[PDB]
Amino acid sequence: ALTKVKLLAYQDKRFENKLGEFELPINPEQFSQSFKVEYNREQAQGSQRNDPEFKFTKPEELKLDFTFDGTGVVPVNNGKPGEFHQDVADQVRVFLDLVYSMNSETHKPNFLRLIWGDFSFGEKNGFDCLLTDLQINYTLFDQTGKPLRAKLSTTFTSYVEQNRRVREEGKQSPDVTHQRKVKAGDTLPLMTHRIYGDPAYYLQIAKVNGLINFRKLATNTDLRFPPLEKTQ
Amino acid sequence: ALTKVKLLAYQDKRFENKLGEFELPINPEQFSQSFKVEYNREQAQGSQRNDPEFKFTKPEELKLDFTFDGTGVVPVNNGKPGEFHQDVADQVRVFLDLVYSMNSETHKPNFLRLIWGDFSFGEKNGFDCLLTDLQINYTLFDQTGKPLRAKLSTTFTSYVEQNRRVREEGKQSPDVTHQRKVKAGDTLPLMTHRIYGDPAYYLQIAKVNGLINFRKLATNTDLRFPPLEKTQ
Amino acid sequence: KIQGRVKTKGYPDAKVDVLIQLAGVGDRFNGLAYVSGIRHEIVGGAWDTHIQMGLPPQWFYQEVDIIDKPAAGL
Amino acid sequence: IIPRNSLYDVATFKLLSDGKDITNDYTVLSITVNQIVNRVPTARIILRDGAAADETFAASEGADLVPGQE
Amino acid sequence: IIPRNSLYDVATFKLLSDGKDITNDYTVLSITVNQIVNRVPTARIILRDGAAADETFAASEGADLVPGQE
Amino acid sequence: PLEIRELVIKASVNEQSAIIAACVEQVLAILQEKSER
Amino acid sequence: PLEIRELVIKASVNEQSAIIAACVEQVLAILQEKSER
Amino acid sequence: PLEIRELVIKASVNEQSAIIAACVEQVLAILQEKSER
Repeated sequence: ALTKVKLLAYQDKRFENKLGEFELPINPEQFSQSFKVEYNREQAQGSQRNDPEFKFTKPEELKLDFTFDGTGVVPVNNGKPGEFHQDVADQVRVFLDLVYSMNSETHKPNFLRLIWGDFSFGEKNGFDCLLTDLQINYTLFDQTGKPLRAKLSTTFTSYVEQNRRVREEGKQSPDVTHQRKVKAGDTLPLMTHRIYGDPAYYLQIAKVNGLINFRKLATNTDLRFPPLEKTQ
Repeated sequence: ALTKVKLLAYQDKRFENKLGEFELPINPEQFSQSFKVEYNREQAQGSQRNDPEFKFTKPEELKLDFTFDGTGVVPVNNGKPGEFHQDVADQVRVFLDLVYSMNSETHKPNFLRLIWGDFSFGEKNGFDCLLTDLQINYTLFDQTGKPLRAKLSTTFTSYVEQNRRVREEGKQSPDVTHQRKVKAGDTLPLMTHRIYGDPAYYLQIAKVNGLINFRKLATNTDLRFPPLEKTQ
Repeated sequence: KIQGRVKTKGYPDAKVDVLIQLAGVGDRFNGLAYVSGIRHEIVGGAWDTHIQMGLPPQWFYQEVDIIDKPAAGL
Repeated sequence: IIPRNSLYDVATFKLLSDGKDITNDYTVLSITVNQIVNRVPTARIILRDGAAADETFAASEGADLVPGQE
Repeated sequence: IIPRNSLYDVATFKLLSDGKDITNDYTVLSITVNQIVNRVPTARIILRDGAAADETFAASEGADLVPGQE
Repeated sequence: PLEIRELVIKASVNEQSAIIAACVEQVLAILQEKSER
Repeated sequence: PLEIRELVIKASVNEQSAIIAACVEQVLAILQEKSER
Repeated sequence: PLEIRELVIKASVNEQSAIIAACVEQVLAILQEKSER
């Protein structure tokens, strides 16, 4: 069985209320995806080389090209004998209504999800996006004026909500509580350095856990490491 | 029967007072159409990815190329035997007078509509436009100086009136009144959420419809959902 | 009488309240000039200096507000 | 103008704070100095600082660049 | 900062003049509002207008945007 | 300018510096001239 | 501007003249408005 | 700037906005500093 690319159209920014779907009659030959990171590149005087600082990660980009053909030589994947694709205008109409026009209840275009069977973009099985660019070329016409072939080129950009973005960045910092078990070879200042980046806090940790002698630890003790105070 | 492309010239911005029409002697081989949407792309510092906001949709663009030929080998589609096209200057003259020159009563060029038989651009059968770019190349001449072949390239932009634009955007919002029928499985807070985006309004809705007990609804009741107050 | 400003490359021995000789600018500006101010700029490894010649003609009290307001502003 | 007996023309500077040389402890971007007659001398210093991943300004929290130092 | 229970993030505004809503009767380009302590509140509105072929300013000649209105 | 305190301070190290200087002499000349009778 | 003495003087003959004019109306509007109660 | 009334007002909708802002902080710093003893 041959699987086809599908575009799902949603109204909710949490992608829960599905409005519709469109299926491509011919799969694309290829597509491309683009990534980028942004750093600070200022440099000190008369210095050899540099160590740039991180600023942010930009949204990903997606490029796609495909074709509609209605001259009667491309079969329809429905199992009936003698069937071929013969209507371009209907497909252009439903496509433009689904991905391009304004929604009368939200006053903007719909949210899109791109899915191709078992394809994986990464840690997910779909691409959540919005349409930014589209071009159509009509290259073959009927004697009454109706088209027989159309070629489309599209550019999509990545979209993800605020609430969900801050949860994907599961920021772990000295802003949370840690717990560690003591094993053979462990010492308190080294554990403190490995959690806080500074051994100097060791005397505080011993007080939080009630340690009388902190230079000889037992090997089944579970130690708690509290967060740091918000402003010093 | 072979159908030909037609350009209709109007004086009214509502496209009611037709001034004239021009018919192409040779249909173009192809043409192209272009679309675009505009979003806000500002990002917070130290954040992975983003969720862009919608700004607006831009007018569509149309590109066309065609040819006039007068050497006597292209037949005229009028049914007479022995007839071929032999006059380029007359066609250039009527074309330029119809689509380019200033109108003496409006002080600007005319409004155009492009039609090709049964072709459909979308939800409509024509393209309403204005001319923005034109170039002509003369490549063959007679011994007296009169031309025998001309090639033309044109660029058009989309045009649509204010009154009509706001009606095409049939904005539905909590600015209007809604009506809903109660069916099996419905509850009042969920309906209120599905209309307003917030269940908290349910106690108001029950008062508008005179509901004594609003935790057990009947299944043929029609409920009214008023708009919200303009400023809070 | 004459006021002016000159930009040149880094000059470690620059000082104010001295004389310099200015030349190459015609009969009406050549001669000995009095230095009133200096700026040093070091940006990204480059070093240049600016030399200001002449004094402004206005009195000090005409440019600043050095007296309080009536009723002490109450 | 260039001093005599300069074998190389590399320009150098030094920034002391309470007697301690702190030139190579931070990233210095620009320095400007003004000496004008009948006015008070002025200087302006621009350093690179700040990091969004660490959520702090490390040289600001130090003890070398606080108001009141020589 | 974004209000809770916002299903879409389309930002909207409304401009009333003597109680009448005139938002969709003109082409609005920009709006700026300032609220500062010890000062009088201020607002500035920019609309698109003017046409050389008609030789007039149509929204200027109207009765909704003349000095003295609320 | 004829003064050293009217010069624009340069704060960047990685590269239009001659347009932020021409747009500063023009404003100061429009503003000084506005004070003479 | 509404005045003729607030216009920028043009000194060049060989060719961005519409950016040194927009960056002058903005400063004068930021500076005048700073004087009203 | 440290003030909200010293910010430049934006009047266009179709697209150099970060050069009309840098050429405004420079003028205000050259002009304020001119008033101290």
